[PDB]
Amino acid sequence: MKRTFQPSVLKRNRSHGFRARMATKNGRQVLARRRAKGRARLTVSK
Amino acid sequence: AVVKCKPTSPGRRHVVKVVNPELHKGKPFAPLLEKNSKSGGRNNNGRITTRHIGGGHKQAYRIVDFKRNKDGIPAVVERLEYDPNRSANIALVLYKDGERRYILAPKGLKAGDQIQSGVDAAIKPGNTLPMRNIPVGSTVHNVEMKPGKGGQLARSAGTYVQIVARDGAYVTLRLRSGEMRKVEADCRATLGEVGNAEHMLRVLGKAGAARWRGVRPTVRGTAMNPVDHPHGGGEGRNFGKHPVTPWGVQTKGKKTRSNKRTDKFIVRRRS
Amino acid sequence: MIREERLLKVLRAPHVSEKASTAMEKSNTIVLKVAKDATKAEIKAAVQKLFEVEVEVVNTLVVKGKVKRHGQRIGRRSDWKKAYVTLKEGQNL
RNA sequence: GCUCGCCGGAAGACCAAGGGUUCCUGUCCAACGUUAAUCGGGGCAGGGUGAGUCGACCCCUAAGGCGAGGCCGAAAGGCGUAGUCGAUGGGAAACAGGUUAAUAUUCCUGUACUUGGUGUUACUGCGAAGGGGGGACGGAGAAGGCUAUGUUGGCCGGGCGACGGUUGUCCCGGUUUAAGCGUGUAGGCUGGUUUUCCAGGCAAAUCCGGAAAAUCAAGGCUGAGGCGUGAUGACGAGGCACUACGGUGCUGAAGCAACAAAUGCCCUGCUUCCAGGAAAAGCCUCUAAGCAUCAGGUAACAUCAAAUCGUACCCCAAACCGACACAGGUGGUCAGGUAGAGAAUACCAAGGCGCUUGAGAGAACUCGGGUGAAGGAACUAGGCAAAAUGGUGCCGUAACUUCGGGAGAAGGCACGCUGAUAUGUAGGUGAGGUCCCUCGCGGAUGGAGCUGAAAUCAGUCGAAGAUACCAGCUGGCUGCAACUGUUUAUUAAAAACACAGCACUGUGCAAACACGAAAGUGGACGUAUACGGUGUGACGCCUGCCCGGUGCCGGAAGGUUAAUU
RNA sequence: AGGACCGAACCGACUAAUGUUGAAAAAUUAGCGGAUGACUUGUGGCUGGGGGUGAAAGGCCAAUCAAACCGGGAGAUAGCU
Ligand SMILES: [Mg+2]
Ligand SMILES: [Mg+2]
Ligand SMILES: [Mg+2]
Ligand SMILES: [Mg+2]
Ligand SMILES: [Mg+2]
Ligand SMILES: [Mg+2]
Ligand SMILES: [Mg+2]
Ligand SMILES: [Mg+2]
Ligand SMILES: [Mg+2]
Ligand SMILES: [Mg+2]
Ligand SMILES: [Mg+2]
Ligand SMILES: [Mg+2]
Ligand SMILES: [Mg+2]
Ligand SMILES: [Mg+2]
Ligand SMILES: [Mg+2]
Ligand SMILES: [Mg+2]
Ligand SMILES: [Mg+2]
Ligand SMILES: [Mg+2]
Ligand SMILES: [Mg+2]
Ligand SMILES: [Mg+2]
Ligand SMILES: [Mg+2]
Ligand SMILES: [Mg+2]
Ligand SMILES: [Mg+2]
Ligand SMILES: [Mg+2]
Ligand SMILES: [Mg+2]
Ligand SMILES: [Mg+2]
Ligand SMILES: [Mg+2]
Ligand SMILES: [Mg+2]
Ligand SMILES: [Mg+2]
Ligand SMILES: [Mg+2]
Ligand SMILES: [Mg+2]
Ligand SMILES: [Mg+2]
Ligand SMILES: [Mg+2]
Ligand SMILES: [Mg+2]
Ligand SMILES: [Mg+2]
Ligand SMILES: [Mg+2]
Ligand SMILES: [Mg+2]
Ligand SMILES: [Mg+2]
Ligand SMILES: [Mg+2]
Ligand SMILES: [Mg+2]
Ligand SMILES: [Mg+2]
Ligand SMILES: [Mg+2]
Ligand SMILES: [Mg+2]
Ligand SMILES: [Mg+2]
Ligand SMILES: [Mg+2]
Ligand SMILES: [Mg+2]
Ligand SMILES: [Mg+2]
Ligand SMILES: [Mg+2]
Ligand SMILES: [Mg+2]
Ligand SMILES: [Mg+2]
Ligand SMILES: [Mg+2]
Ligand SMILES: [Mg+2]
Ligand SMILES: [Mg+2]
Ligand SMILES: [Mg+2]
Repeated sequence: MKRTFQPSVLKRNRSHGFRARMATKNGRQVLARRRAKGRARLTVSK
Repeated sequence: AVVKCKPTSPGRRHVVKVVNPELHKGKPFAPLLEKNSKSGGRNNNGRITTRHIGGGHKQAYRIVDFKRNKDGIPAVVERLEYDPNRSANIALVLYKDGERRYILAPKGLKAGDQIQSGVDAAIKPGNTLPMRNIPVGSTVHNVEMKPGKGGQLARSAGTYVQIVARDGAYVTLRLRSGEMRKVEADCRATLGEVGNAEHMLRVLGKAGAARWRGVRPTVRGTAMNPVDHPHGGGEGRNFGKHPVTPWGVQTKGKKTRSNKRTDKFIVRRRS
Repeated sequence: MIREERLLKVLRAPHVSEKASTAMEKSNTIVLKVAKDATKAEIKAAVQKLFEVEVEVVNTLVVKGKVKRHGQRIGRRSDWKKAYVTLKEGQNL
């Protein structure tokens, strides 16, 4: 049976990547929150 | 010419088609074409603002001359062509200076006919004139609403407008819908009726034929739940309500026109 | 033209391996570890000037570092560039 | 290593996605592997991915995204113009052989091709952000011509058989060869050429479009395959000699022909239909500003350049998605033999596997199968399940019907093998030779060779010849829904939803309506033979009475009636 | 010609058995329906939570739906256990 996760690197980067997060101010607030928490990996980008 | 199909399959039994041997069989005139991508009824918010639109056959847009503003240069009809974008047929005409144009095909026109636009054009089907120079009682189509804007009234297959009176700067038209309306006498009109009057005689025959034309199915309000339609709900077939749109407005007789800007041009309503 | 500083920085080490040995003895090709950003032309010029040979053509590839294990710790070695550079069948450096 | 069994439109091979070293070599067996492990996709260490031509990057655009100014919005922001991004699509170029433990169209050998920049030359109107052509496009169907590929013969090498026979009409095996270049064919499309003129192509134009003369009556474009060459080359069964028995060095015969034949190619063609079938650039062509014995363009020759990144390995899977080394899911390509209509099915080839617990025993009972006396639905809610039918050709086939159907209705007959008709037939293919013409991949004639159904008659074996796999049960009455479709992913597939058709109603275009504080957008680049809403639901015969109640539509004499005053 | 017929790939899911601490949080086996179309499939894109989408089952919107998920108001309130 087809499961929910069907990986596509291009779609991953466009949906959740660094440049997508930096596009809007809410994405930038996501980045600011994750910086404040001290996340080692800011986004899915790499 | 209308042709009844033979019942060789259940989907063909009721099909009645309109067959015209004079329509061009080849490819359209390329320099007068352009793309037109489908919308599926979605606006720029991506939301369905008009239901039941989607799919269908790919189509190319044909740039049709609705303005008929190339005055005093006779043109010759080269062929009649099918137009997927409208019910009427279109005619490719060639002007004497070498320019080619699409016009709406009026009734009775065929290859070799000469048309002409202008104040001095003869009173013949397919000739465009300002309505100040068209005799009272004449039958016209492709009627302008504002001078120089382009034809906007009586464009579908088999439609036409009657010029009932001419008094002052305005003429009175009997619209196909049956209302009397005023319009400026400088607005242009084309003599005769739109051709292809047998278009309304077609019978699609099957659901897939309507799907070919980009129409998606209509679900009845009474067949759904109350959460998504005022007609919804019930144990078995129940209605007990005054019929309304999916947004609750009465949908049997309640008038919806509200335009006091243009109320002055409406001599009499269709009734 | 490439300066002496760049040409002096672009050659890292000679790669030594059994495939390198057979390339030496069979195709007059030497195998080198070179700078990661080094171009084919830079490698050619550096070999020609700092070794004094005639160079026919340079072939390059990038080697990926392996993910290792130093006692439950997840390490990763560095990428590096390797150059297959052949000589004009008359040099044998 | 010898046997045995399994897959073989895959359980073989290769691309894309996704993963990331799982690839190869050496070493180790704690933990991991559902058992043991000397083995491993496990640990540890080293090695391994070579490009002008493959891909990305690059040029170009689709849907869509973002968007200088702009319009709108308490703020945040929203939409959108010029623009700029965005492939799943358009755009230049390489093949064959050999080689590693692990890469190869990338390395080597041989033989090619594309684009650009410079320098010399012969000439020469060059020049875009503009004009025109082109690129450039659907479904179905049909035949012809081919090729991949296969069969058989010829040829070459080898063999003469564990048990009766095996010098033959015997057996085994091989019989291969690219891109490029030259030829322009089966075939498809279009009438050329030269003048003159012209409200068109935002201006101009020699280009396109239009018009009129003359002239020839053929010119051009496109095109699979074949042939020649590439190639006296490479490859080649096999055969000589070592060996670390993993492999190696060397030499090397034949290398032809006929037939059959694709879902691949000609073919982005042809024919036909209605639902009428991207864009932009590369490319060709035309001029504007402008420049002018210069810059620039064309041909020739030479020289230089073609960067950067990917390339291992899995990829219907133990490496991807499913917590697992999980009977699941995962897009595209290749496509041998015999039988067969076939990519069904059975047995096989190449190639790959025996599924990471085994050894005994031969109770009940459970699971999956085989057979069954006499009866034959008596079982049961119900023939659930099982059993049964099952192919080709021919004969024949009812009610009803919207005249198409019903229909494969029902039912029945033949079916293997051998010989003859006919040392192999009807047919298909087609050589030599003979003749001819604008001599060529030509025509005509001609029929050798090859391949080859089906039928009839006679005979013959078995219980049985559509013998295996494979492969409709049939008929009668009736409810519902016209029909093909759609639905409760994961207890409901239906009589529910949809449907073509019908009706009512709104809507005159800055349409009604819908998403939006708005700007706008969809409706629609549509215009009442159109569009939205509602109900009904093919078709046939039809659809009666009630406006008291509620809703909607029209009216305004009168009564009552807000803010305001 | 055909939302034509029989039938593989492919798409689906009518019946039965098994399995029900499964090989599998929906499968397997034998049968079953469609199979040129209102078909099916790859890549990319758009619609966002009182909102979307829905040939309409209150279906689906990441194993979650008569109002998704995450965080916050928040130690909501709980005459109840
Ligand atoms: Mg993660
Ligand atoms: Mg509608
Ligand atoms: Mg309807
Ligand atoms: Mg319901
Ligand atoms: Mg309600
Ligand atoms: Mg009831
Ligand atoms: Mg009631
Ligand atoms: Mg490289
Ligand atoms: Mg490892
Ligand atoms: Mg291994
Ligand atoms: Mg163990
Ligand atoms: Mg290992
Ligand atoms: Mg090279
Ligand atoms: Mg924007
Ligand atoms: Mg701005
Ligand atoms: Mg771009
Ligand atoms: Mg854009
Ligand atoms: Mg692409
Ligand atoms: Mg390999
Ligand atoms: Mg052949
Ligand atoms: Mg086919
Ligand atoms: Mg590889
Ligand atoms: Mg698996
Ligand atoms: Mg296993
Ligand atoms: Mg699939
Ligand atoms: Mg099979
Ligand atoms: Mg037993
Ligand atoms: Mg049993
Ligand atoms: Mg039995
Ligand atoms: Mg027995
Ligand atoms: Mg019995
Ligand atoms: Mg018996
Ligand atoms: Mg009986
Ligand atoms: Mg009984
Ligand atoms: Mg009983
Ligand atoms: Mg049964
Ligand atoms: Mg059975
Ligand atoms: Mg009954
Ligand atoms: Mg039905
Ligand atoms: Mg059905
Ligand atoms: Mg269900
Ligand atoms: Mg079910
Ligand atoms: Mg509008
Ligand atoms: Mg109904
Ligand atoms: Mg069908
Ligand atoms: Mg079928
Ligand atoms: Mg389904
Ligand atoms: Mg099954
Ligand atoms: Mg069927
Ligand atoms: Mg319900
Ligand atoms: Mg769910
Ligand atoms: Mg709520
Ligand atoms: Mg509080
Ligand atoms: Mg609490």
